[PDB]
Amino acid sequence: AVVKCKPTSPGRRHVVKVVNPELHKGKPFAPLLEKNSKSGGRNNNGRITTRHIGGGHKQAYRIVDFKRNKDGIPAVVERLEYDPNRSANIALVLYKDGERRYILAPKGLKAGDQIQSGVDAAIKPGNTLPMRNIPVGSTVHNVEMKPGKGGQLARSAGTYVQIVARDGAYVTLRLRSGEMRKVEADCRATLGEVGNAEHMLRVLGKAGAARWRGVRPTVRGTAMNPVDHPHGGGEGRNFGKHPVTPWGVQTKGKKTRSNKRTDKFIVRRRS
Amino acid sequence: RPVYIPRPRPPHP
Amino acid sequence: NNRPVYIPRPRPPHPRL
Amino acid sequence: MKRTFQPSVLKRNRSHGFRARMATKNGRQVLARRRAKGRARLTVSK
RNA sequence: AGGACCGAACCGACUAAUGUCGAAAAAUUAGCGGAUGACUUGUGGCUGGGGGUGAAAGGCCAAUCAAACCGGGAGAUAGCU
RNA sequence: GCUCGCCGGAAGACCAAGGGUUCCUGUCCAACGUUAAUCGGGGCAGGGUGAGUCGACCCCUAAGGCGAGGCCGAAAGGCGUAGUCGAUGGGAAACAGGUUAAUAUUCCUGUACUUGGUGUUACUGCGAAGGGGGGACGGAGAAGGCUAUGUUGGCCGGGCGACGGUUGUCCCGGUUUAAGCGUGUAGGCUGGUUUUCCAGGCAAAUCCGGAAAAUCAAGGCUGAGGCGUGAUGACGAGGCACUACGGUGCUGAAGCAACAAAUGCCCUGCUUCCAGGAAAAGCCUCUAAGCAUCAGGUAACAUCAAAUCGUACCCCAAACCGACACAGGUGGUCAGGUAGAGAAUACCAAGGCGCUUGAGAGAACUCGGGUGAAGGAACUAGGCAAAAUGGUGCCGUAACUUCGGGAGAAGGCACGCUGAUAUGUAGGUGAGGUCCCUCGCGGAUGGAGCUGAAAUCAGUCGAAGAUACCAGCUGGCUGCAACUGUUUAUUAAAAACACAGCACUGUGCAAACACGAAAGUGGACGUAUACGGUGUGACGCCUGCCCGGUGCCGGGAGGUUAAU
RNA sequence: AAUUCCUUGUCGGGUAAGUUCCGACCUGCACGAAUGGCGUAAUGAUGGCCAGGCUGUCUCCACCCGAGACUCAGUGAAAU
Repeated sequence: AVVKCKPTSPGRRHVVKVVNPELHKGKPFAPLLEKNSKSGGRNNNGRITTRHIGGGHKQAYRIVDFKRNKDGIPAVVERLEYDPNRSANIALVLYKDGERRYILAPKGLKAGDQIQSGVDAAIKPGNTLPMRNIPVGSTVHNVEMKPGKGGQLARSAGTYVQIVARDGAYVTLRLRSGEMRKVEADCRATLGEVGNAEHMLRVLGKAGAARWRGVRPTVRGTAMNPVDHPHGGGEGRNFGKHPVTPWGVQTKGKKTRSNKRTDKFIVRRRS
Repeated sequence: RPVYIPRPRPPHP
Repeated sequence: NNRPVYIPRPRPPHPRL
Repeated sequence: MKRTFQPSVLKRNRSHGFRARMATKNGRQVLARRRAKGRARLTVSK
């Protein structure tokens, strides 16, 4: 649910909060937890490789089962939990054999729901089947690049892909970016759409909200001196230059895809 | 000359 | 006898331009 | 007025100690040079 | 509940006077801002010089920075004093 | 030695870091001390640091470092697996009193506790780098139960007093006692027990998880404080006997109750919120290999062991960092009385100090302050600086507005002391007795005693009752930036930077991009409701025309065009 | 106008007197719509202007309390 808080003080006027009443109010499942040390954008050389990363709340890592290899074992959704590492909420599911696991929660899940994996599975949302057995035109999420890889597409909140055609051993999918990609029919996919579709309606309100989310301030190139950025320099906000990245590459409409290896699997590009 | 034993002696507060 | 290790840094009070 | 030098034995030893010099070849050359000069103190010894 | 309010510790340095061979190679006195946070702080780590880091001033990187320090090329060169 | 003054959330008492004998005694005054010096953190000599329980060491691990093989690299070398290091974190155990010129939770007295080896006795399956549990964790907020501690009364000892009064509801001092052991409370958490079964826990499992039934409704875990013992012990005001006259020895009464009360404990609790809040070992538990007349484990007793290193002294400072015995800087713990909302402020206790040049005089002028006739910004670039306002309760409070604000708007009224209501109220706490008791740290009636606001009426004193310290100047128009925030350490704190929001653009995941001759790493254990770059900068109305030129994207008719 | 040379543009408000400030006109040297345009409550150790109170800022200084300055004793510098 989307709630607009009253402007009792500056910093709350523009805050829009997303509250999920069914989220679990308690500690997560300890056996599936792991420490997640922050990096601050530094690599093994200690240099900043990605800018505007650093600080933020400590967050642990939840081992989310993307592969979904438990074939033929019915499972029950114990509860839904908030995952700090993802935009989408995760669901703790207990299998009939006494094993608990974490999975991405599609839009339709609720406590007590039944989910099944493997080819011998129903069509209700939350079940994972090879894309060969998935009827054409259905909506799926958590699609696999290669058999057994795990699942990489449509993983954010409120994301999905469309199955448009199936030729031979390959299947064509329309991604959220409007791009058509050709994938092997052996790859697994999860029926339904990723939940928490209202995650995009938040606004964070103030500067501190983005600050404790792990994001550091961004400094414009114009504000910098010539020695630091290709922009910058001059008196009185002079630009007189084509927009470029800090390292000289021309941004603002220059294509940077240079693979020549996966192009065979691309049917259409973004428009 | 050089002393090399700066061991800690913390008296209970 | 000993060169002062520190040399104070002055200022230009009078631009004299 | 906080000054530049804030002593700390652990940091001094782990930074300029004898074992720190021997870790790298550049440090080994530093010791080699100071042996040649005949310095009494090869390094900062606790 | 709050990057909420007043206000000590704590952090910072807007104004004035004193001090400029000072008590001090930026301080003191009287006021002044923040003070549950984008806060502050102890200990220990990581990033090394055409490089680092920078809520971006050409700022900071051991009282030194439009290219640190030490040694070397080196008795550089100087139509100049 | 007697007065005076200063600090008293410190200028007191403790540490950590850092110093490295500055500690104590004897002796000396050359140099050192911003003066003298018999003195000293100075010189010389001697003395002083006592641990199974404190800490280090040690077991475990975070960031990170190193790194057998390995991958990569002209060489040097880079990265990294298994491993091994790395406390700023987790892991067994002691308190009180006394004593030295200088050490003590280390020495002595008293009373305890922890982990291992060996031996004896009675039982028994033991057995891992393997499995499971536990360790194990955020912010804010509120109440309850407490204690440290404080105040008063009672009790004990002493006093009745150089200027009037003071045997009295008067004055002064004391009224302290630990760890451990036993009991188990306020509070918090969770439903227990038995049986059967299961491709789950990289093998197995009596353990964990899951599924079934029968049974009871309780059990179990955690837990401050209190109460007994510890302790007919220690301590104890004071008194008495000697003083190398510094101090030593002996003796020793009372040692209770009520009220108030923490930032400390119950509480790693509870209730809420989104930003969702370490790891591993110690410990408990289950088994594989192996052995089950063994070995090993459990329970009790006896004995042995607990090594090595630090232990002085300073530690907001004359001993550390600033060249100095430098108006600076330096992390943590304890932190009393009166007034006060308070760790502010004033005056004080314990305790510590008067800051290592003095004595005179009482010019100009400088510095820091006090007061001021009449006027009241006429000063000046400018109300700079000063002056002024300043608290509590009640009444009252505009334009504008995003409906939250503006606002403490502005502007008025009363504040002392005494008596009465009421031989201190409302409230808080709550003894003894009485009745029950699923019977003790229990539940009702009850109010003794103690504590104690706020208000009204009357009276009364002063020029002044928020009397000292402490403690907003206010209002109107207007430019810029939405706001909190950040910045030129050491002349610029701003309209600059950032900001939430907005848009464009790139990126399909061996992602774009960045650091790297490369391996590899970050992006991200994320994947388009995501990530990077760029510009603008909350919110409301919006954001027009132009594709010539230069970029960017797409095209292919034709021309030109390298290596070969 | 943070933009305007001519310029103290012109008129009005405020003052006895206003190159500042506020309002209006447009002859915009040389504003202009995300290197964004125009408004905007709240906020600001932000720029400018006005009013009340308040005052030694001032007319115009006077006295007083302390630390130096001055004399005596001890120690004893510096730039040039």
